[PDB]
Order: sequence, then structure tokens, then C-alpha cells
Amino acid sequence: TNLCPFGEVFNATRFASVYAWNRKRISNCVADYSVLYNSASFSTFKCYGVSPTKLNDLCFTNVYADSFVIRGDEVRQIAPGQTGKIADYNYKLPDDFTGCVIAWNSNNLDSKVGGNYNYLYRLFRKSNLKPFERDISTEIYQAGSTPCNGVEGFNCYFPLQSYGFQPTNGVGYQPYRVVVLSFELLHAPATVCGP
Amino acid sequence: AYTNSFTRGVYYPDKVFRSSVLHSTQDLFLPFFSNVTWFHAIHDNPVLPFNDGVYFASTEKSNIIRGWIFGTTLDSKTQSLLIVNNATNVVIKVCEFQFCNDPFLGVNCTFEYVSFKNLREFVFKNIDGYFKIYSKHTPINLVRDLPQGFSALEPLVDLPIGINITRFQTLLALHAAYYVGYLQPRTFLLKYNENGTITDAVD
Amino acid sequence: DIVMTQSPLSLPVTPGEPASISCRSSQSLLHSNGYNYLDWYLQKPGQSPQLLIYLGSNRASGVPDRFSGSGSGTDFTLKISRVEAEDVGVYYCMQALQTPFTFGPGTKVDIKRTVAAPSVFIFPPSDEQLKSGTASVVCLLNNFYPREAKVQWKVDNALQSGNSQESVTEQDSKDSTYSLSSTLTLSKADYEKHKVYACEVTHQGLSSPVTKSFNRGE
Amino acid sequence: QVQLLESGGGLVQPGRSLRLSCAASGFTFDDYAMHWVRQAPGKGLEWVSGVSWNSGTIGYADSVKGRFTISRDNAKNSLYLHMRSLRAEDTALYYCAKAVEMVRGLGADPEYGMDVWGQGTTVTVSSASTKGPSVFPLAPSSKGGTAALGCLVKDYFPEPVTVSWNSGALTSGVHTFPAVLQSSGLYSLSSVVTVPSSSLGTQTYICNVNHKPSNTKVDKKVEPKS
Ligand SMILES: *[C@@H]1O[C@H](CO)[C@@H](O)[C@H](O)[C@H]1NC(C)=O
Ligand SMILES: *[C@@H]1O[C@H](CO)[C@@H](O)[C@H](O)[C@H]1NC(C)=O
Repeated sequence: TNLCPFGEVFNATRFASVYAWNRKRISNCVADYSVLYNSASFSTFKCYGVSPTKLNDLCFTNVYADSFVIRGDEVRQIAPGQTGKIADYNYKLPDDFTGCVIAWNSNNLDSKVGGNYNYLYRLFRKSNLKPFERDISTEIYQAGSTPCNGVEGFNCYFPLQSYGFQPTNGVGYQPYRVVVLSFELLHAPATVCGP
Repeated sequence: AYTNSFTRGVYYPDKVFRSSVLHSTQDLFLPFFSNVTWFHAIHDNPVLPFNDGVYFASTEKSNIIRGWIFGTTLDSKTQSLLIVNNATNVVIKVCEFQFCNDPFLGVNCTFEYVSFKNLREFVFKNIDGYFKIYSKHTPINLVRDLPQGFSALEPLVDLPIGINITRFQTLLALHAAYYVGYLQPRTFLLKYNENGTITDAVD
Repeated sequence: DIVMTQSPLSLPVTPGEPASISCRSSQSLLHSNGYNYLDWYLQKPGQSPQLLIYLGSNRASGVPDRFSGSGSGTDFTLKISRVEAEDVGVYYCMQALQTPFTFGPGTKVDIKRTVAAPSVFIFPPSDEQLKSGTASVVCLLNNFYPREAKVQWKVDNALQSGNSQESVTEQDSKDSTYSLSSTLTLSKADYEKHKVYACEVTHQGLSSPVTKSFNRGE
Repeated sequence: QVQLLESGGGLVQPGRSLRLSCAASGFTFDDYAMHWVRQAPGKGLEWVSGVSWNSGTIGYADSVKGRFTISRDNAKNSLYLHMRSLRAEDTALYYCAKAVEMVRGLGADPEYGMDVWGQGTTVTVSSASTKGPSVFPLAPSSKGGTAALGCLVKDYFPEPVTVSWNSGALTSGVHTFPAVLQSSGLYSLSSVVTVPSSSLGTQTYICNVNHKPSNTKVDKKVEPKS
């Protein structure tokens, strides 16, 4: 009985920005879902494919953890449906999702006193994303019919925009840390099983 | 020089046993009766396309073929896959290799894995970050062409890498022949026989 | 925004004699765990620096057992029990509590010897500085101990500043002595006006600061 | 073996950008918090920036905040540092160092312990066209015992120049000081050798200056003039 390292993802000191969400594999474990549900620190624990109270007897071939940091308001855009902006340009969920989303407030940690800069979010893309596609590339993006000569003067705006994350805003704007678990039962021997 | 691929290219799509049953499945197969490209190694090793996976058939009595380089950039830029087979080691690596043309001896990395008298035929596919290689070795005594006959194609290995590949190149030993074909999305009817081995299929 | 200091600023050590150095902070680095986050770093002459001690006293990996670390609160010390010929260079102390981190000014450890007095020379501008508008004067001090010494550039008692600079060399391997050299640069408008130019040297080994002067024209 | 190779150095005019890159080879790249530390020319070290195990930056130095921008990539084992709006005060070496404690190996996560250091680059900034050196004589004071004489190189850019004496044979008694910097960025240094004064008025002494970028090897015959 060798438990699996979830503590290395939820207690991460920092969380990647939204447009470059971290994507970690997990395999060859006995995953303990008891802690992840009973905990009193989360503020949004949701599961779509399988209700939380029966995760102790479902063996998956593989499991992935996505991790990032989003605005407090926009946490209502991480869902199969419920499209919008962030789910439209940065991280889109597949429609037949079988997984869970865990979002909790981190007002104290991820917000500095004078104004942070390490967190950026995408804007001004050519077309809406497709499920799970990661686009970390930065290229100067055009607005209208204008030759893009590396010039950003009303011709091609730089996509990424910077979060402020001031420590004195209302509850609707302080950062929220999000971890999305995705389960996979591909044709292969069961690699992980709760006890 | 082109060749008539009689019936090659039928593998096991699903990992669930069947028996004496006719199962109709749509998948990415090699259509019956295609023109497979020949390559002669007298006095080729050019860059081929990797559009939809590749059926690579190597006829061998000298064992000079050594592996494969998959990628799009091919000079220490992206994780270009590599298969190398030498007298003891079968290494699968995805390093950003710094050697431009045909890395082997004459006669920035992420993951790695270690394990005309014969016909070794492989099929390469890449779906959802799983790179699947299905192989088969067959004993033949013929010097000229790809033979006439039917056999299954056992699914061998899978690798979790997940990169866009558009070109690939085989490699040899410095100091033969082979055939290549490409894959299309067909719909076969396979005849799982009594022990559960594909004994025939209709396209 | 935490400022450190070190002491002594520069000390000469002799092989086989224990060494001691103190690093002081502004805010005590005692964390909630009870660990002090100070680190002690070494730099050899002409190479990349290397780690000596991490987490206050926890000895680093691969270094010999001749180093010791102690202290807490706002004062920490490093002691070298048996110093040798391969323990010269610069030492730094680095915080790890409140970002951004910081490095101390640095302690300069070298090999000690018997005190020696400098030899002093002066050098006026040549005739190539009479057709080029730029006039340079050079005062040279060689084979002196220790590192500390200082110079006045004097022109008709009118001390100058800013325009005169200086540079020193490494410690000579054999006899362990230093060399300093100062230069004064000026235009062609005042050089040919004042007459007596002097370099004044102050050092411990001399009873009084020594003035080497030359006169123009002569 | 663990390797940390950095690249990106080169002369850059003030008010431009650069992109330094540090590549790590020989360990779990994503299992250590990297740091970028400057080193002024002939001065003490100075912390510049860092990055934790999960690509989360840990703040920059107080005097540099506003321009530098760190970024990390675990897939390609790389750590990039974009620099914008330079000034003349940002010329220094730059090392990329690694932490010691592995995450989750024991309160909080670790950040200290800059143990392994690559050989840094030599970023520099200036605005001056490449000019050749000017060689000046320093005749003996002619006061004598062992009197010293030398030659002074002025107004050269960039480094390094190499000065020898008597074509290379004379080695006992030479002294050459590091290249001091001047008002207009044109450097200057000097070399001096001490010889017996009774042996000044008739012997031969020549100092040889070699500048590689300007492709010159000038000769100077130094003797007292009176
Ligand atoms: C660390 O993670 C564990 C498991 O999720 C959790 O129970 C514990 O409270 C966490 N402690 C922190 C936040 O450091
Ligand atoms: C490794 O690949 C990267 C790709 O950007 C390259 O920058 C770097 O120089 C390469 N280093 C080696 C080990 O060749």
C-alpha cells in the first residue's frame, strides 16, 4: 500500500497561469479520494461523471491533473457547457467529461501588496479553442485588415493581459486556485485503484 | 518501381477477445490492393510523409535496417522520436538529437524506453498522445518482392509522448530494400476464428 | 528590504590558525519552524562561487568537516578550525526569509605575512601628451602590505577629486605583496599652468605620509 | 553529470532587449527552484531573480523591478530571462544556480542553497565605436637602484588587450593592472617592470601590445629621455 502524491499538487507554492495550465500525469498508485472530499478548505468541489461518494471503487487506466489560477468571478466558466471567454480562449473542457473540479480561494498567498505581474491571461485569438489544446506561443495579433509588421500601434495588439490581483478588492476579484482532475479508462490494465 | 499490396495491413483494434465471430469495425487501415512505394538500397533513404501513420514492411536477410527518426524540425529543436536497434539494445528515445543526417556508426530530452530471408512488417499510428506500434515477424524464402498471403498484425507497444509528426526517415548502417504504404479510414469485416485470430477480412 | 553587515571587513589569516567571521541582520530570521534561513557562500579567486553552509549550521554536502557555523537571532558566525593554503577568497552571507534575498558586502580572506612598506614612484605626461590635449599623470606603489593604503593628488595645495582614479592587483603568490596605481587626467588648459604636482601616500608602515613631487619645466 | 549552460551575451546599446537562456542537463529539471544571480565587474554578487518548482516566480531585486521578466519551461529543460530597457549600469556576469532541497522532502517549500553554478556570460552595454589603443611611454624617474618603467594603454574598446615585455622573455618583475573604465567608456590600463637603474641607460627594453579585435600588434621601445 503506497499512497499517491496528491500533496505535491494541491500544496504547490505557486500555480501556473491560466493560458499555460500545468498538466500532470498520475499512474501506478492507490489514490486516496477520502481526503480530497472531506477537506474543509475548498469552496467548490464538483464532480460530473461520477458522484464523489463512490470514487473508492472505480479503477481508471490513467488520470491527469490540470492546475492553474483564475479570477474569483470567472470560476463559473469551468464546466462542459457554460461557455464564455476563459473557457473559450484558454482552457476548454470536453463535452463528455468524466472528472472533477476543485477550486478554492487563496487570497493571502497569490496576491502581493503593491500589485502582482506573474499572472497573465490570453485575449484576442483567431478562433475558439478545441478541447484541451494548449497554446503557449505568443505572436503579435491583428485587429482588422492591417499588415502586421511586428508593429502593435492600433494595427496588432499584444494578446496577453496582466491580472492586477490587488489585496484589497472585493471577493469577486481575488485569485482562486483551480485543479481539474480528468479520469481515463483507456484499454489497458487498471493502473490505479482506491483501497 | 511500385508494388501491389495484396492484403497486408489488418491488425487487432480492440483488446477484448472474440471467437469464431464476424465483427465489422471502422478504423484506420491500409486499403486492399494499393500501390506501395518500393525503395532499393543500391549505391533509398529520403524523407517520407507521415500523414496518417505508416505501414512499413522491411524484407531482410542482412539486418542493416536500424530504426526510425520521427519529427518535423529534426535538429535539436523539438522532441523528435527515435527507434534504434543494435545487437543488444532496443532504445526508444525522444531527445532533441544534434546530428543532422543519419545518426549511426559506419562499418533537451523528456522520456526514453528500453527492452530477403525474413519479413518484418510494422504499422505506426498516433492517436491522442498515444503512439502505437504494431509489429509482426514472418519467415520467408524469396528474393524479389512482397509475397502473396494473409496474416494478422499483433499490436505490440504504446508510447505516451503526444507531438505533431509530419515526416519520418528510416536509417541504416554505414560502411537492401523495403516497402512503404499509407493508411486511410476504411471499414473492414474481420473473421475472428476459433482461437481468436483474424483469418480473413473484407474491405 | 533587509540589509546585512559582516565583520571584520577584511582579515588576514595564516595557515594553521582558526578563523571567525560574523554576519549580522536587521530582522531576526527565526521562522515559525524554528530554523534560521541564513546561508554561507564562498568564492575562490577566478572561479564561480560555491556553497558552504545552508540552514544556519546544517553543513553542506561535499565540503570537509573543518568549517563550523553557529549563532541565531540576528547574529551568526562561521569558524574555520584549521585554515590552510586553499582557503583564500571572498565570503558572503545570504538571507532566505523575506524576498528579495540579499548578499553581504563580503569578507576578503588572504594570507598574512610580515608588514612591508611600499616603494613609490611618479610619472609625468610625455611629449605625446603635449600635442594631444590629454595630460595624464601616474603614481605607482609596489610591494606593500596590507591592502589598506590611500593617496592624495596635490597641485599647489589645491586638492582635487573625481578625476583621479586608481587600480590595484592581486596578491603576489611568492612574497604576498600588493601594488596600487593612481592616474590623474586633465585637459591641455590647466596642466601647463600649475607647477608642482605631488602624490601623497598614507600607509601604516610609514611614520608619516610620503610626498613625491615633481616640478614643471625644471 | 549536472551541467548548467547559459547563452545570450554580447554588446548591446542602451535601450534595447536581450534574452538570456540557461539549459540544465543531468537531473529532474522541474524538481529544483532555479535562480538568476548577477555579478558586477570586480564587485560582490547580487541576487536578480528566481523561479520555484511550479513555474511561479518569487520576485525580483528592488532596483531592477519593472523591466526583467523570467520564464521557465520544464518540457525543454530551459529557463529564460527577457531583459528590456537597459541602462549602462546592467553590465555584469550572470550565473544560473540551482536549489538543494527536493520539493516535499523536509514547513514551507525550499528556496535556499544555490549549490551548482554554471560559468556565466559577459553581458555588456555601451555606445562607442570600436577604437584602437593608444600607447604611451613611462620613462624611468631618473632620480636609482631598481627603478621602474612602463607603458600605458589608453582609449581602447573593447577587451581584452595583452601586453608583454621584451617580446615575451622578461617575466620576473612585470606588473599589469586590470582595465579601469573611463568617462566615455574607452578603457585604460598600464604595465610596469622594475629594472636596475645603472642598467637603464644602455640596455634594451620594449613592451609589445596586442589587440585582437582591432588586429594590431604594436611595438614600443621605452628608454629615458632627457
Ligand atoms: C497538504 O496536502 C494535504 C493533502 O491534500 C492536506 O491535507 C494538507 O492540509 C495540506 N497542507 C498544506 C496546505 O500545506
Ligand atoms: C538543447 O535544445 C535547445 C532547444 O532550444 C537548444 O537551445 C540547446 O542549445 C540544446 N542544448 C544542447 C544540449 O544541445
